[PDB]
Amino acid sequence: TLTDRTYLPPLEDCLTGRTVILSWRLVASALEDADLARLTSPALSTFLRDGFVHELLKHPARVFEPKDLKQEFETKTSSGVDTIKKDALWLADAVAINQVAALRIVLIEYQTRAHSHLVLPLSTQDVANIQEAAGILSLLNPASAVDAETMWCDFETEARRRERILATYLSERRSFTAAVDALVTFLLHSAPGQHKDLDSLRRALLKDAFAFDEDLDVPDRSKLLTMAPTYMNLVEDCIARAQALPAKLGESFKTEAFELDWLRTAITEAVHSLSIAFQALDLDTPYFAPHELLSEWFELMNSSLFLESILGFEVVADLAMPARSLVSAICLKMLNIDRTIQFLHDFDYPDGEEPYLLSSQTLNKIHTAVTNAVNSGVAASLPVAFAWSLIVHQMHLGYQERASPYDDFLREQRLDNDIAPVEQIAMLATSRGQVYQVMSEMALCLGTTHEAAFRPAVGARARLVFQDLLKRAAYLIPYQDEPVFSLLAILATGRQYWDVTDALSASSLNQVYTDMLDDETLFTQFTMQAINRFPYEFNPFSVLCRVLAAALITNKDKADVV
Amino acid sequence: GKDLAKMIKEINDMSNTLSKGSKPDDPLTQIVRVLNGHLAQLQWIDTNAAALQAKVAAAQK
Amino acid sequence: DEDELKQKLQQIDKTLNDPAQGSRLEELWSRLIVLRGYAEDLKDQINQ
Amino acid sequence: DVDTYLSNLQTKTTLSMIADGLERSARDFDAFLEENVTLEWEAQRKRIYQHFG
Amino acid sequence: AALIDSAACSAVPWLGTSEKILSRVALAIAQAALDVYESTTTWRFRSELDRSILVRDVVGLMHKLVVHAHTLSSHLTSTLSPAAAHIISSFLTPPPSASSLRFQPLLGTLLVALITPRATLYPGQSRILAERVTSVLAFCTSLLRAADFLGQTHIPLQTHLFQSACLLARLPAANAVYRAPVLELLRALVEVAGRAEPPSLLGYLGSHAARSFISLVEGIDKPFGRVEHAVVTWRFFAAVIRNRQQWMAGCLLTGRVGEGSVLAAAMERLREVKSLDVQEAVAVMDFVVSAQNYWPWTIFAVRKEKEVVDALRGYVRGLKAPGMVMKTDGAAAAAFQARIAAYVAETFAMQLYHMRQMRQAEKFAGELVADLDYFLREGVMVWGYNASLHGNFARNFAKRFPGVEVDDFKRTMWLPRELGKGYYYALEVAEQMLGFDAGWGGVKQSGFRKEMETANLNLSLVEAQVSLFHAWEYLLLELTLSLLPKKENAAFARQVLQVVEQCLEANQRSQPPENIFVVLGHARAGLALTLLQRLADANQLPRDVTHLLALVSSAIHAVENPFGANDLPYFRTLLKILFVVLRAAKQGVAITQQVLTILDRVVARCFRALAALVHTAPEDLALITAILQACLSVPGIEQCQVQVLNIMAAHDVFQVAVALFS
Repeated sequence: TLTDRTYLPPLEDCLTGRTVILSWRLVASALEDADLARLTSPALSTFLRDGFVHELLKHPARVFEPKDLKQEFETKTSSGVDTIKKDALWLADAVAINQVAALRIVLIEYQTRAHSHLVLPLSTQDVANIQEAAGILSLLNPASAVDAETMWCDFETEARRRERILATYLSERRSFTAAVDALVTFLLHSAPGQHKDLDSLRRALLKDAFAFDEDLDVPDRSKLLTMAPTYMNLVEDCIARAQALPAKLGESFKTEAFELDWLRTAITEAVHSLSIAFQALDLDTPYFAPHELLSEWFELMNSSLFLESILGFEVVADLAMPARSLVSAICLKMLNIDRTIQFLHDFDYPDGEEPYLLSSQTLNKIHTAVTNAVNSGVAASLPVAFAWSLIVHQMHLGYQERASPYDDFLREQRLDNDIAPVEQIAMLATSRGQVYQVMSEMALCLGTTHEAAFRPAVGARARLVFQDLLKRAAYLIPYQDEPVFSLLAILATGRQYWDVTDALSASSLNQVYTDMLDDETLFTQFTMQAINRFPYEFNPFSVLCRVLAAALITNKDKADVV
Repeated sequence: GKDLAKMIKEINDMSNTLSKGSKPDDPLTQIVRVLNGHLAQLQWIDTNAAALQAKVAAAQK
Repeated sequence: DEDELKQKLQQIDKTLNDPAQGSRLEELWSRLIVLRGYAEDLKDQINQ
Repeated sequence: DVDTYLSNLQTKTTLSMIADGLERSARDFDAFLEENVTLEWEAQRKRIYQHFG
Repeated sequence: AALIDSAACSAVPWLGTSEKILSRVALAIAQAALDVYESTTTWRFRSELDRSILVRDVVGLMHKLVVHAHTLSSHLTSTLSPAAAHIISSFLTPPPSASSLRFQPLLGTLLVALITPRATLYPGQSRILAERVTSVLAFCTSLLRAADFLGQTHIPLQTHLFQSACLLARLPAANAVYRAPVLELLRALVEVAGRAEPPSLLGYLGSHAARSFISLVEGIDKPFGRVEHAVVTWRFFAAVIRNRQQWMAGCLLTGRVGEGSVLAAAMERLREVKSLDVQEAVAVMDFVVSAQNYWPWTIFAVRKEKEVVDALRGYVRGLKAPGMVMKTDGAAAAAFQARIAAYVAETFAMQLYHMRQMRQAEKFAGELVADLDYFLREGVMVWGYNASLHGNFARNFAKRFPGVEVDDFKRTMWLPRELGKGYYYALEVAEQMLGFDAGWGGVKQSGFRKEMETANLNLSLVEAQVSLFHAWEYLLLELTLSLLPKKENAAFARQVLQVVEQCLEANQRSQPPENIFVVLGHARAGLALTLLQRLADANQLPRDVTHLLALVSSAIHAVENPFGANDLPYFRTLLKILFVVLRAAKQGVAITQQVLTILDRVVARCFRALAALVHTAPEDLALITAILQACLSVPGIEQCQVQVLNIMAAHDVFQVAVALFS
């Protein structure tokens, strides 16, 4: 009893305009800006409160999995419809999406023709007016500018219409990904002191989709923890489409601009999937993730070269840098260096989930993937490789004291007698502080400042893996200026003075900060040493005090620490 | 030109209907119209005659 | 002699393709519709 | 009907035409007062005509 | 910016300062900010985000400086007055040599915004660019309002603002957030184009671009349906229609009748006013009136073709609209309901005038007269001013704030006054100006904030009552001519007499202030004057002057006798009113004792005053003569002639009459 009425209203409303379908662009904008009115609007409220949208956002693959919905398509297109149906059929034949999704995208593009036309190059009269205003400032393109008549006559053509439809399809894919990501973010890390309507909507959406009830002493995370593989599997199709464009698509449309747009869309979709996975993982921080999923994920990354094949181009650097940072973040998250070391040193069973530590095959796969990544000569694998090297360095010693399953791994790839490869990898990673520099760059692209690529909460929860890595790595490599500047660039991110506000947020966002005063490893090694090295080493203590005073303004329990 | 003509027509419609709109078949708007015609023609005569008068000054060399 | 032709053409074309000149008509039309409604109302009122 | 309405229409705010009712009233009141004072003079003369007998 | 914000709080920590010092510092800061704004168009930044943040900051500073100067007209805004004045003189009438140096930054910002690609990542840069665009738009709006004020006939910035709107027409396509601010700016440009044909906007926008912008904006926030962006788009549409814009108005009303035009949705919203938010209903009705008064032939035609859905809803709203809504659940909704009723009455009156011009107003008027109950309840009666609480608040504020007065928070008419809690008192600034010391916040949401909000709501209600007064005045004036035949005379006469009595009672009861609202003297007298005029022309009065004349006599006694003062129109209209009243009485004993007061104390005193002043006068003397003539005709005087001989002989009027005759 889950229909697409609210999801895909009747075509008569879309055509007559009596009800504009809530495209994913508007939902993504409303979830990103956190607007109260829009989020509490009746239309969007009914759209999100529907179980159909919940099932769709919990299974995005089904939204574009190739299916045979000819009957539904014919029933919807029956009772300017001929052109709409023709475009929908052409898109469904070109791309593997279903006919319903193609029809919906075509309807959305039809309703959004005004924007697609206004985002086009301006006319000649406009360029003349701009030149008259100007009496630097040369962001025009008069060599290709044309009049409005020839711009409109070319807009109504068939090739241009199909190109605009494909561009709108890619934009709607990106908007759906961003919208579901922001929705998961707002539902998991909801900020306190929000309007009653927002809290009620959050509770309703949770109880309807994942049965996550705050009044229950133990909510049902099952349906929320099952969102990691749902996107880790879709990343496969994302990279497959990135490395190969649709074959059924006409060759005339496969131009340089179209290829670049497709690559950027695939990279954005992969980044959003990785972010959703990281969120679903950090939702359960202390417990381990199912090793059956990490095995396949590490095999995927081994095969794809950590998405370096699609990101190897020089025209996607702005999207590659954040993509590589998020890949490293999710790798360090699923690695759980902190919990892994706790288990290796404590030997007590967590009971939350079985880790990959009991499977030698997963260890072999991870080791060969790290080896291939380091041999390929890629920087994105620097922090992940370093971390893995540390883990192996702790497993070696664990074996020396016992001289059980991990022993199989340690003896399978000839890693028991010699420790040369991991040591050389760590040496190369620490040489010239390349690992620290790349970690600082990732934190900058995964921070809270305006330079960050994601929302403030996203970066706040992403810096946790790097902070834990520095925590467990601090007692191994000695205290030195490079790790300190790295941690400073991580925690502070390089924000300005006016980027400090007393806006109370969720405790989760403040976790990454309070951990400095919660865990003894990050308290007696960085904070105490930073205080002791003053005013001799002024920048670390100064930046630490600055970030602490900026983050603990509302925290009355730690307001007098600075 | 066409649009301008449409405009003028509509203006005429509004003025005529506003001034009188309970007998559009009446002799007033008739006299008005014919009399306007005469005005225009008289203007033409005046202007062109003035032009010819000006043209004679050239021969007065 | 083509230059002279396209010069004239450019001049007249430039004179036509102006914001103000084109705008005046549009402004005029609404400016007329105002009087249209006003007159029709005042007419209906004094339609006795 | 609509044709004649659009033909005899004037480009001007409607709230100004209805306002003319005030002017018209101010111009009618004068004649109305003159009729009052004439029917009054008349009445007076009548009552005098009934006083003499 | 922080220094200017701190100086804005001139109602207070500050040991070692003075007005002159702060004024000089603010002037220097303004000069430095203007120099930075003029020089930023030449620096080469490593990235665009730095220049964007700089432009945002300087624009926000200039906007906060401009708004603070015109938001109030008291001395509180004198510390930053030389600075605001400087910035305005430099951004409204700059020299022709450096005129483009101050405008190129805004053009470059708009260009960078209209050609920035859409990206799901980097939300910081996105929000910074959005705030920069909103600040630039607010600054443009502030400059336009400043130019509109102070009487600026030649605005050289309008030529550049037109070509900036040329880009702002496409800018929203990149981000929906810009849809409201952009429209606001456009509305302010149109307002400056009204009080100043204007430059054709279609020449700058373009046919295709203009049609695309219209098709994008015609749907008022359809996917969400918010109230703020709705009122914004309705005020924008009303302003665009009110001005000389004709191409855009036609394309927005017709839609290329109306099938996808703004009106097709405005009717859909009007047919659900019973449940729609009253706040948006006011803006919708304002748009309807703006489209009717300037483009009636289309709006009225479409409404008559679809009157079956609008007249029924109007009747429903009228019948179930109580008069005294304060006592019931709701205090701020009273002003909104009054404004909605006033707009509905105005629209009904306009359509009735159009129908009368078309000779089709009989049945509609006969059906509408049965819906005037809310008018009879809360129409001409403006006694809901409740001067008691206003005076109490004024005294309480003058006792706690000796330096700052309650009248100091009066708006300078810089921005169109909202019909909310900030109609007269500037609450948006007061919240940050008086919230520094204890007393503004108050326990349990008490103190001066709630009282100021209630006073603003009462003032908005009074304004809505005045609007309804004008609307019902026009409606009844046209109905008196419409309902000339001998039918429905009973209810008609009852309503007219009730209106006259309410007006005469309000003329005696507590009056509103003259500095806030318009003087009512001579504004509501001609209404009853013409009403009684037409009712006498119809000769359908119940000769019930025994009580109606008492209010007129009390008014004439308590008017201070301004026979020849500046209040000459008021005296003349009162004289005409009493003339028509005593004439109606003549058509009808207990009347003579009640009408001898005018013959003894009124006519003689006014005649003596006129004779003494004349040593203007002709018409007043003729009116007094007509009054006496029509008053000596009442039947009750033909027997009390004995009793009146002495009162008429006591003043010796014959001597002064013969003297003036000489």
